[PDB]
Amino acid sequence: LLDAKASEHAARMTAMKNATDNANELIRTLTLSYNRARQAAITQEITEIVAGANAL
Amino acid sequence: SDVGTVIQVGDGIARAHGLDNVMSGELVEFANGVMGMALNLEENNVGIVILGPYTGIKEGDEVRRTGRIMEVPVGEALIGRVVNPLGQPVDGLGPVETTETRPIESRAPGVMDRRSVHEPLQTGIKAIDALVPIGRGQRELIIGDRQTGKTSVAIDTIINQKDQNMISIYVAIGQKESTVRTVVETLRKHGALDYTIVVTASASQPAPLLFLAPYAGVAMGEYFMYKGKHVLVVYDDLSKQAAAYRELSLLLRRPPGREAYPGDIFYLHSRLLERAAKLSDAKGGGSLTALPFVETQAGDISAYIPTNVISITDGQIFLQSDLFFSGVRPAINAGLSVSRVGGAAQIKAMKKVAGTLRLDLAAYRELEAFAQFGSDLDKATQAKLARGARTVEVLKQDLHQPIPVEKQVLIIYALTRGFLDDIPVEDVRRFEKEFYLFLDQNGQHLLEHIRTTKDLPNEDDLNKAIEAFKKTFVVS
Amino acid sequence: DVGTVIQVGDGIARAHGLDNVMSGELVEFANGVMGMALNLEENNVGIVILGPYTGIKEGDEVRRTGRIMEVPVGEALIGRVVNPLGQPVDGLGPVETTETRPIESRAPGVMDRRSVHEPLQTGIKAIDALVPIGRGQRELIIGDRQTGKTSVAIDTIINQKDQNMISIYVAIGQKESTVRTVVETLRKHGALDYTIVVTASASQPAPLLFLAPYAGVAMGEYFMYKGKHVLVVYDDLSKQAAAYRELSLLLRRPPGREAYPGDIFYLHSRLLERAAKLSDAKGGGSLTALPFVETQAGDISAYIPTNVISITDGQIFLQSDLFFSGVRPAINAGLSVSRVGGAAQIKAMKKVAGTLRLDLAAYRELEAFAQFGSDLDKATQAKLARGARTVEVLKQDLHQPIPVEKQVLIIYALTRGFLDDIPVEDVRRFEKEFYLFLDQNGQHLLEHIRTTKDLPNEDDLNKAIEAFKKTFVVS
Amino acid sequence: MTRGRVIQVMGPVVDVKFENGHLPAIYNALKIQHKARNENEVDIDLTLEVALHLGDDTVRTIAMASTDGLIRGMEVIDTGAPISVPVGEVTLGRVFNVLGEPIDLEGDIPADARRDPIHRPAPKFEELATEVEILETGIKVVDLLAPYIKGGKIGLFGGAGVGKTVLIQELIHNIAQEHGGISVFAGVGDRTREGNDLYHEMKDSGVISKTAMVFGQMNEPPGARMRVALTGLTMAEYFRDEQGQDVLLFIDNIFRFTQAGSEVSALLGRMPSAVGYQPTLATEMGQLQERITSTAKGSITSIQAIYVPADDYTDPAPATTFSHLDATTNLERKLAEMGIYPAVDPLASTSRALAPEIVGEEHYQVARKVQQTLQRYKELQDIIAILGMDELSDEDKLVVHRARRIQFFLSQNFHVAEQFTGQPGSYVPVKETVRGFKEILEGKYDHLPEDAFRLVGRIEEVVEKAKAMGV
Amino acid sequence: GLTMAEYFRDEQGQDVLLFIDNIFRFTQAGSEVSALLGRMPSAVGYQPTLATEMGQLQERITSTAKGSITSIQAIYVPADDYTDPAPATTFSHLDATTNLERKLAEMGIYPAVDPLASTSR
Ligand SMILES: Nc1ncnc2c1ncn2[C@@H]1O[C@H](COP(=O)(O)OP(=O)(O)OP(=O)(O)O)[C@@H](O)[C@H]1O
Ligand SMILES: Nc1ncnc2c1ncn2[C@@H]1O[C@H](COP(=O)(O)OP(=O)(O)OP(=O)(O)O)[C@@H](O)[C@H]1O
Ligand SMILES: Nc1ncnc2c1ncn2[C@@H]1O[C@H](COP(=O)(O)OP(=O)(O)OP(=O)(O)O)[C@@H](O)[C@H]1O
Ligand SMILES: [Mg+2]
Ligand SMILES: [Mg+2]
Ligand SMILES: [Mg+2]
Repeated sequence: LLDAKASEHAARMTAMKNATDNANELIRTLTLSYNRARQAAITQEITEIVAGANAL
Repeated sequence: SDVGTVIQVGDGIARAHGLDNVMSGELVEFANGVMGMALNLEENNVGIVILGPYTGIKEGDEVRRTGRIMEVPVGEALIGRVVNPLGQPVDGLGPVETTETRPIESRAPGVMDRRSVHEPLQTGIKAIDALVPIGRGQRELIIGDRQTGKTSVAIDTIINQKDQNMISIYVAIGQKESTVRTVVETLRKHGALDYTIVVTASASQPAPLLFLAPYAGVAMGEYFMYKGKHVLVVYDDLSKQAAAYRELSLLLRRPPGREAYPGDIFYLHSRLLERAAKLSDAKGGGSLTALPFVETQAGDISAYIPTNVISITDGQIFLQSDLFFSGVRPAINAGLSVSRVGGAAQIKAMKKVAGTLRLDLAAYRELEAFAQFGSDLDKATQAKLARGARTVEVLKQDLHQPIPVEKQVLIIYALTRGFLDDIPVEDVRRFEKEFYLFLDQNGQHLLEHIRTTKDLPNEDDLNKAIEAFKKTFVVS
Repeated sequence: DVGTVIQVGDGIARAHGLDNVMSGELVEFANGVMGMALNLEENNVGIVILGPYTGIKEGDEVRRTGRIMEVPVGEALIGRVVNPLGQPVDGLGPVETTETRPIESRAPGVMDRRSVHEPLQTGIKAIDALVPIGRGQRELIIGDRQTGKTSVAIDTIINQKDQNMISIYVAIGQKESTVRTVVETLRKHGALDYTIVVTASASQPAPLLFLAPYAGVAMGEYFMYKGKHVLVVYDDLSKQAAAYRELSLLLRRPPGREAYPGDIFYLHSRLLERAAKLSDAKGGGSLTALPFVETQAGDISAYIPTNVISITDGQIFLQSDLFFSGVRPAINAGLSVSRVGGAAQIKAMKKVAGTLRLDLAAYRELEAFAQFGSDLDKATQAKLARGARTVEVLKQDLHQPIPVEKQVLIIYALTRGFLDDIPVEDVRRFEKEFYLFLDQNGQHLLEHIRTTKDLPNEDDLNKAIEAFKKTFVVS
Repeated sequence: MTRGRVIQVMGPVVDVKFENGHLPAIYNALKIQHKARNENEVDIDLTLEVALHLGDDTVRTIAMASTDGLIRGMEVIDTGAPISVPVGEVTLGRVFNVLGEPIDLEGDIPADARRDPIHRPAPKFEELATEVEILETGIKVVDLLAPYIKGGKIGLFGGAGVGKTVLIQELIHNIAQEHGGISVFAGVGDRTREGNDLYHEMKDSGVISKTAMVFGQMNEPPGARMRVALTGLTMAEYFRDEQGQDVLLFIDNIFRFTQAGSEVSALLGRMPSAVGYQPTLATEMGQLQERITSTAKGSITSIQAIYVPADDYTDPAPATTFSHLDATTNLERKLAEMGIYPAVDPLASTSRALAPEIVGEEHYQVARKVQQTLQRYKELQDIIAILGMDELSDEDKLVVHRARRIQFFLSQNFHVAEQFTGQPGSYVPVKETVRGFKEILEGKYDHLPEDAFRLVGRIEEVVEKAKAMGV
Repeated sequence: GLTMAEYFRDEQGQDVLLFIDNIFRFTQAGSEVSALLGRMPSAVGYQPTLATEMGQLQERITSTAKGSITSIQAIYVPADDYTDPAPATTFSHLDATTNLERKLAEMGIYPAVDPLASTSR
């Protein structure tokens, strides 16, 4: 039982550590796509400002 | 002099030469016979937005000056009809004897003239009447994505006003004209159409008629408020009005701004939304509550029209599409919806139960947002998760079936005081159904005290009533 | 009828005069470089200049050719390398074509065309099995840098031989080394005998980038109206779109999505629907066109990819992720489809090659779900084993076109499962030694497929599989 | 003097200069007849539509065929009326260009035929009707989640390459055989290949006798593409008014009407809006869509497709047209790549006909409970990507279990698919659909392998597939 | 409001508080006036002269030798992201800032001010 409870706390420690690694990787990919989407929106806005400025 | 010649006719706009004594917002009449609203008084040519069909007009035509300014017909005759913003009937049933006319644009009531908002506008929608209360004179946005429940909530409001006096109005801007017909027949079928006016501008209509529709609707509402009767105005989509302004301004060659919306937009909506009031006893005690709606694109926020309107209105309800497709109806997020007037408007019985319900649901909103993913938690949190799940299931409701306030407080009281622990989450929409029948078979005195007193009945007798019903109801 | 230049705006110019000009007319300056009149405002003509523009100065003189965008076409053109104005750049000699076609042609109407009756045989296993082509179809080949697009284009053009299958390769915005390396690869394989090559390169100004596909199809239209088959490759259309954006913004036209004007749909559509399969009343000719587009980081959801994907009758998507994982080449089954399938294939292929692509797509999504969790045996067994064996069967090496008879035999052995007992690296040794075995032992079946164009009788098709069990190795 | 002169050309746009007092009204049409007088010129016959006045007698006009060849000082005549379409009984079985001339090789229309304006005001509120009932059409998802409406607008929304035209061809194969009413098919922004394939499909089935057809194509200049939609609609309007039959209208791709407006608007001379579109987006698109209405006189049902400019629905042209449609189908690329066809978005499909009164209680409960399981499955997909499948329990385990099977069983083998794939197609009754999805939600067939549920008609066919795979 | 508070400091020479109810509306009124005047936007559409106008206002609030004009101002932060130009331009001028968070207000503890996020000199 002592080895079982110790190995449980090891198994949870490693499983929670790996799960944290998976959460971190996903956050990275999402941040890259969010930055790309925001920069695309801002560059469209700037293109509208130029199109207004020459049209008037 | 005051007769002029047209020198462009494109796109639903015109330009004209002459008209020296013209005024901003004046009416000018074309030789074809339709008339236009002068809106840019530039250095040598007058801009003239055209109402009605524009296809007949040609350059070289003449415009005469009507001398009048924009006015709406008003009377008691309009109640029960469907009408055009210019004031004409479009429903059959013949002409309407409107005794007099009011201006479209005029000054609102001053700061002194108003009073505090202290009497409720009961809607029959449990999650609003409990958690986001409305009081007469309040202005509150409902903003959500398409197909979430903007018009169903409006219609439940107009249907519930049979029991308490309200000369309600409903303005449809840009709509598909067959949808307007489905709405009107729904108001007729629920027996509710004879105390209300419906104003229609359909999608086919030329741009200025979409733009002027809420201004004329409120011009109809305020006459009844000056008489002293409570009023309610609904604008079915303000965003389509804003878009009609954009297209009208861009064709007029006005310097644009964010997106391309002209810089005047916030002023134009404030001119619309600050006529709503609760006049003082010296002025008659009336009201003009307003419910504007805005459709956000994909859960967009921080955009130009939504941030403008969210700054103007004294509260906002936010509807979530991912809530709707998860079974909560009407879907209302308690987390992002706020009412600055709230607490004061509610009846005293409701104030006691609805104040604690806000605390309960806020506490579980955070605990569930993170701790639901893990299977097992602390006992005290499993209890708070159970209470929150029952709370959201007990706040689900049907379509076009308003619940009177008397039986709302008795279900919310049963929820907060924890009488629903024994009953399973799936069976609750049946616990409500079988309980409200029991509450009309027994307990009429409780409801009568609440009806006029606005007061919670003695807690001994209320618990005796709920315990007897819990004897009758059969658990799955 | 004489006019003078009055601006010189970095390749655009404008003129005062030219009183009787008409839109599209060629005007040629005292320099001798050609100019294309686009717009006619009330006072001046907008003249796009084709060729070296640096030698132009204000107050130069403009004279008229009298003709509308006429590109020379004749039999004398075959074999040579020319620019889009039809002048030779290979230094072999002049070109003696007698007459000219317009760059601007009205496409054949709904009554003129026909269903696509016959295949165009690439010899590439993955194309001919999964995403077949037939004469007069237009099909987009799309991918990122260094993914093998020209290798597929040159494989297809080199595989066409015994047929009178006239072919064209148009280089748009391309490095002169790469164009010269292939004009020598086509000479090496002798395939340069019947094809024409048109080159416009990056140093050339944008006016000569955007026109080059129109000259490629204008050359094809002479042959297709006469009655012969054709094939066109445009080496990249995304550079045509970029050249149009650059020209449009040198003019004062307001941008749209990603600064591209809305005119980008009309440009490509005016390019691609001249490709056709004319009917007997018109003369039965054909003009299949294979355009290419370059994706940036695989973004098939961007504006120009979807713009062109709306116009074309299919797409092939070539994948970097598989390619740099050693699968030279690889096709992404779920992204690549042909809308003329079945009609183009031979009947034997319809019997063997029908459902295979949806089998791959199901394998791709099962692989994703297989990452997260446990699986059921009949799903693991059927869809992952067959999916891996399918991709391993369809991989093929450089410059080895396979005749359709041998593809039909391996596709039959895949879909009916006759190879499922042989795994992994043994499968590509299996299908090599299978072709090396049947080359001399399959004469009856091979002539049967060549003449009857149908799946052979299953008892002798099984005779091939029976003998290959004896011939094939233990592993 | 009613003859004019071209003064400027700018591509699609041309600017005429009529003498004073004879300016045509907006939407009138003008003719170009020019003798090729000298060895340099090119003869042309072209017609122009007036789209703005611009002062000093100038009018700005859209050409209906390519402007290659026009000259400053060349003459223009005035027809006096809108682009005039010949309509009546003789239209059925014929194919027209946008201008109302036949192209079908069969012959030319008798000159005695009444010919009608394309531009006229929409029907009013008193004239409409709202008696709403199911246009039962056998497409398994559309028969469940978003039931189509007889006499109502129906919309197909998708990106390029997702499967809109295959769905329209299955709809013609199921409906247009049994409808018993005039069908008008108009091609706007249409591939010429699909036009030929349809004309041969209609002849091979004999269906061409009752229907009539109008075509414009991707290779046409934008003005023709815009005015094909209006020329098709004017035909359907005459048949539902004068003859009183129910009418079926198909428009092949209505987005290309708005896009062609986007092209020709900037040259006309009016500032951009939210992403380069013209200012007058919603008014002119609403003007067209508000004509397509089922008055009391006789119903129209109209099935449309709309290409979303990218895989982005927040774009103005999709956004303005989402309001007008009673039942909308959203086709999404991500599902199609999984191989599920037709790729219909279960969560985002909306139709007015869903309502316990219109469908009945048995059918309603099932539409909502199925949408509820798929929405929970989207929530579980994220957390399983972090923790794995092994960590979910109870109500989360069975949602992923049943949402896979439901997501596959909404896929069906179309009767038009037999050319893309060797398969035979099916027709599924509504009752078999509602029983089937009920049976999957109950879990009676949970043991069958998830492979079996793909591209199938009824649960009996799924049992037969699973038996051959060794159940 | 500034010109009134300035008379009381300069003549009476005593501490005169100036309260401004929300300056977010003030920045937006400037953005709309610039667009009406026909200037070109920047950032999230705020006018070019954002820091100049706000500085012109904020710098008069001071403690010169006569006395004081200490001011307490409130700001709406549109969407709980503080990088929007009007808050970000305001943040440099302010000496001490306390952040109000809705979660505490709904918890019913008031005035809702976050202990961890509040800072002063
Ligand atoms: N309380 C409710 N319970 C169940 N379904 C509801 C409820 N309220 C609305 N719905 C459903 O909402 C759908 C239509 O919503 P609604 O008619 O309110 O349009 P909307 O969401 O306001 O969008 P729009 O403004 O475009 O009309 C129908 O399926 C209807 O049954
Ligand atoms: N099937 C193949 N087998 C072996 N080698 C190959 C194969 N396909 C391509 N390669 C090698 O990889 C190179 C890259 O492919 P390719 O040159 O066609 O690039 P690309 O994607 O066309 O880029 P670009 O359009 O710039 O030429 C080929 O030149 C060849 O050297
Ligand atoms: N029900 C189906 N069964 C099998 N394959 C299908 C089905 N629906 C569509 N497809 C396939 O997906 C593609 C659909 O082609 P389709 O003509 O519908 O494109 P599209 O979306 O109409 O393009 P566009 O928007 O430009 O008109 C083809 O590859 C077709 O084989
Ligand atoms: Mg609505
Ligand atoms: Mg290459
Ligand atoms: Mg199509």
